[PDB]
Amino acid sequence: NEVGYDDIGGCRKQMAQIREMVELPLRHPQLFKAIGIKPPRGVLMYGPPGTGKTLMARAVANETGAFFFLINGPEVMSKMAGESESNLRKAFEEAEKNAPAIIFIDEIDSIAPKRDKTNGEVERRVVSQLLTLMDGMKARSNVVVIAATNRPNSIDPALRRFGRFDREVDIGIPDATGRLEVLRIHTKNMKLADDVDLEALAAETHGYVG
Amino acid sequence: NEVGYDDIGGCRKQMAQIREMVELPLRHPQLFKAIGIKPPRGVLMYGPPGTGKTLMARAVANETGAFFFLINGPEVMSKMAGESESNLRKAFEEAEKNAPAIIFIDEIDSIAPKRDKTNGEVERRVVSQLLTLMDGMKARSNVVVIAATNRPNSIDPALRRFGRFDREVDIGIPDATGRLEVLRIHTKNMKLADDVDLEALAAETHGYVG
Amino acid sequence: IKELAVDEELEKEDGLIPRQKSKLCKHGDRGMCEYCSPLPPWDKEYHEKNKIKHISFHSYLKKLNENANKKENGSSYISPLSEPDFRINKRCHNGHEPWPRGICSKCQPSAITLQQQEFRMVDHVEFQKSEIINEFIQAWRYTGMQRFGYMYGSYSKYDNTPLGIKAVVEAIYEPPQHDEQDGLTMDVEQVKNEMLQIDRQAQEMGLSRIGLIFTDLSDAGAGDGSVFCKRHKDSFFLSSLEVIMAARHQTRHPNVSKYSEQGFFSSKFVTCVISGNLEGEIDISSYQVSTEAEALVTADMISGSTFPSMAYINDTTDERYVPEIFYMKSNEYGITVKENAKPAFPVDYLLVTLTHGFPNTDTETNSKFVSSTGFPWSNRQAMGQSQDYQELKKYLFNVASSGDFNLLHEKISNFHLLLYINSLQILSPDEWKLLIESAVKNEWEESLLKLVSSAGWQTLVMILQESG
Ligand SMILES: Nc1ncnc2c1ncn2[C@@H]1O[C@H](COP(=O)(O)OP(=O)(O)OP(=O)(O)O)[C@@H](O)[C@H]1O
Ligand SMILES: Nc1ncnc2c1ncn2[C@@H]1O[C@H](COP(=O)(O)OP(=O)(O)OP(=O)(O)O)[C@@H](O)[C@H]1O
Ligand SMILES: [Zn+2]
Ligand SMILES: [Zn+2]
Repeated sequence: NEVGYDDIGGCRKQMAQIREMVELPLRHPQLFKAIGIKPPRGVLMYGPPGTGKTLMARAVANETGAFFFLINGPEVMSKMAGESESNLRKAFEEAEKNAPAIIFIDEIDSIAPKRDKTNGEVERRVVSQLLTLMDGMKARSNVVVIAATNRPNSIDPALRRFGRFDREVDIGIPDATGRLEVLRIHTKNMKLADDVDLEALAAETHGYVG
Repeated sequence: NEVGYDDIGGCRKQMAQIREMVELPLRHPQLFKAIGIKPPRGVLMYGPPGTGKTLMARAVANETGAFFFLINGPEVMSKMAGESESNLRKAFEEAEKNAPAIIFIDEIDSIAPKRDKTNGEVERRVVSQLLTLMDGMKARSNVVVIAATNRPNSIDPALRRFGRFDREVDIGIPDATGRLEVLRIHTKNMKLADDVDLEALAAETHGYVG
Repeated sequence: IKELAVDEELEKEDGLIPRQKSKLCKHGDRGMCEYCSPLPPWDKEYHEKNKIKHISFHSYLKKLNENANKKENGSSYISPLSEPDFRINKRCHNGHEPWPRGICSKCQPSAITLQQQEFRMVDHVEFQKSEIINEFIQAWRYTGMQRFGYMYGSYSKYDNTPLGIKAVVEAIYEPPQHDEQDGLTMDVEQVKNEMLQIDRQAQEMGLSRIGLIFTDLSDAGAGDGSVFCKRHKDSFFLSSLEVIMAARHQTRHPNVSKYSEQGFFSSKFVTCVISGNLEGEIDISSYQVSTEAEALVTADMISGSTFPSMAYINDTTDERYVPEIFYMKSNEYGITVKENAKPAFPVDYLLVTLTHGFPNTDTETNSKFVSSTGFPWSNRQAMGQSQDYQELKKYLFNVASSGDFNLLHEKISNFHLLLYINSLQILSPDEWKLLIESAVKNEWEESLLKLVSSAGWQTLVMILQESG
C-alpha cells in the first residue's frame, strides 16, 4: 500500500514548484545546468498543520522513482548527542549510494528556535552539523533535502543562506474547486452515496483543511 | 518498655474516638458481614507538635495484641529511590500473614508535601509507589494503617480520598485536668517534696503541651 | 632512581592514534578540526571498540600527567601516582591526637565504593612453548594431586594493545610442597629459604620471578570427559583463599617507578591458574589483583570465609579500624542502590583479567630454553623424576661418549639442568657464569670449545663415568 501520483486535491497548481527542483538536475544536466550554476538542494515546506506535507513528500518520490527517507524532528534529537549524530551521518551516506534520494526532515522549529530568550546551548550542536553536511555534495549527488515546519518566521535566519535553504514553498488552504478532489478521493472507497453532489456540501466548508 | 492506657492522658475523650474506630475491624469483623459496607483502613492524626501522637500509636497496638510494625518518616528519605520502595513493599507483606496487624507510619509530611508549589521529580516518586500499593491491595486481611503529621492540608490532597484516608482525627491540647495527668506519669521516679501541690502546677502553665 | 629498560621505552613514545579525513570535516585538507585530530591513547571508547577492556596503564600514566602538568605555572612536579591508603594517620594534624580517644573525617577511611579498576599493569601474558607447561600437567597425571610452581621470565613491548607491556615467561620452578586432593598448603619459611638461592642464578641468566601457577582440575571419569567445570559465571572465578597468596606475592615484589613518591608502585605480577574451559578441555586463564583497594587492605583486613566467591570482614581491635564496604546487586523486584551492611563481600570484583596465548611455531624472535623439557625437575619428589647422578648418565652422558657440538650444546641450555650442576659447585663460579651465558646466548660456538678445553668439564665427565 503506497500513495498514487497526485492523490491530494488543491495542490496541483503549486505542485510543480516542488517537482521542478528534482528532475532538472538529473534529466538534463548537459544543456540546462552545465552553464556553471550549482543545483539548489534545500527547500522549505510549511503552512497550517493539516495541509499534508508529510505525504506531499511521499508523492514526489513515487512520481520520480527516487529513494525515500523519514526523519522526525523531536524523535532523533531526543537521543544522545553521539546517538543523533550517528543516525544523521548514516542517513546521508546511505542517500549518496542510491541517487536520486529524498531526505525528509520535519519540525525544524523544535531543532532550531529563535535566539531572543532561549538560553542554553544544546540546540546549536545539532544544527551546526546539518549545515556542515550540506556542503560537500557538489558534483553529482542528486539529493534534495525537504524541511517541513509550520511557520516560516520561527526558523532561524542562519538557515536561509546560499545553498543551504533557498526554496520556501507554501501549500495553502484549497477553495471549493480545490477541496472537491479531496472529497472525491475519500468517497470512491464508499459503496454507495446519495443523489446530491459533494460540491453543494463543500461550499459551506470553506475554512476546512484537507 | 511497652506502654498501655495509663501512660497517656489529656486526650481521653479523643482517644475513645480512635478506640472504637480501630478496634472494630480488628476484633469483630462480623459487623462488616451484617451491614455490608467496607470499614475504613486509613486514619490520620494531626495537631501541634509534642502531643505524643507516636506514643498513642504504640499504646493502641500493644493493648490490642496485634502485630505492630513502625515505619518512621526520615528513615525512608535517608535512602535513595531504589531501596526505599523495596523496604515499603516488605512491610506490607509480613503484616498480611500476621492478620490482624497495624502498620503505623509516621511523618507523612516529609514523604508527601504539597506538590503543586514545587513541581519536581521525587515529589511524585515515593507517593505514587505508595498509592498503587495502598489502593491496590485487596485480601480482606483487615489491617489498619495510621498516619501522623502536624498539619492536615500540608500533605498532597489526593491522599484524602475515599478508601485510602477518610477519617481525620485532631489531637488538641489538654485541659487543666488533662495537663495534670501528664506530669503524674513523668514524676513516678522523681522524688518530689511534700510542699509541691499537684493541682497548682496545672493552672500555672496555660498552653503547655505534654 | 632508575626504572626498568622496558618501562622507560613505553614512557618516551607518545602512542598517538592517527585518523583520516571524513565527510563530517568542513576544514581544508591541510588541517584538522576535531574528527581527524590525533586520538589520545587513554580514551576508553577506542578500547571497547576493539574489545580491549582496560586502558593500558602507561597510557593511564599519560592521562594523569595532563592533570598534574598543565599550561599554567605550577612549578610543582607532584606526579600523584601513589597507593591510596586506608590506614589511619596517628598524628592526624588536629586535636584528636590519640586514636583511642578521637577520630575525625580527614583521617577516617572513606566508605569503599567498589569501583572496578580500569587499568592493568600487565596487559597480555604470553608463553614460550607448549611443551614447557605440558610437563606441569603431566605431574598431575602421575600422582593425581594438585601442584604448584613459580614462573621466571622477562618483559618486552606489545604492539597490539596501545602502549602496553606483554609478559614473557621462560621456565617454571616448583618449590617443595605437600600435595593434597582437595587443595594445598605449604610452609612459607622453607619456600623463602629455597627461593633465595634461585634468585642468585636468575640474575646472571637474566631471569626474574614474576609469576606463579597452581592447578585445579577435578577429573570427571577419566574416559571421554577431560575435567569438570568448576569455575564458571555462576560460580567463583578465584577463591578467596588464593587471593591472600596472590596479595602477599605482589607486596614482596615491588615495581620501581620514578613517578611515585615512595619509589615503588604498580607491581607487575601475574597469577595464572589451570582450571579448564566450560565444555571439554583444560584451557587455562589468568587474572591479576587490583592495586586500588585490595593491595593495601590485605595487610590488615582480609579474613577467610566459607564461601569461595566472598571473604569475611572481621572486627576492629583498638588499631584495626575498617570502613564499610558497599556494592550494588539486584533484589527480588528490581535493581537497587548499595545494600551491603553485611559481611562476606565478593572478591571477584577486585580482579582484572588478562589475555593468555602461545606464539606461532613457524617463526619467533627466540625461545632461549628449549633443550628437552624432559629432564627430571628439582623438587618433584611426589613423582618419580627426582633422580641422583644416575640420571646424568641417562640424560646427557656427553652423547655416545663422543658428542658433536651441534648436538651437545642443544641439551645444555636447560633451566633445571644448569640449576642442578652448580649446586654441586664442582666448577669455579667464574667458569660457571660463562657456562650459563654460553647456553642462553647466541654465537656460542667459539665459547663452547673454551668449556670443553677447561679442566673443570673434564673432571665432570670423569667423575660421572666411574659412578653409576
Ligand atoms: N490533497 C490533500 N490535501 C489535504 N489533505 C489531504 C490531501 N490528500 C489527503 N489528505 C489527508 O490529509 C492527511 C495528511 O496529513 P499529514 O499526514 O501531512 O499530517 P501533517 O501534520 O501535515 O504531517 P506533519 O506531521 O509532517 O506535519 C492524510 O491523512 C490524508 O487523509
Ligand atoms: N498521654 C500523653 N499525652 C500527651 N503527651 C504525652 C502523654 N504521655 C507522655 N507525653 C509526652 O509527650 C511526648 C510525646 O511526643 P511525641 O514523641 O509523640 O512527639 P510527636 O511530634 O507527637 O511525634 P512525631 O514526631 O511522630 O510527630 C513525650 O515526650 C512524653 O513525655
Ligand atoms: Zn577534522
Ligand atoms: Zn585526623
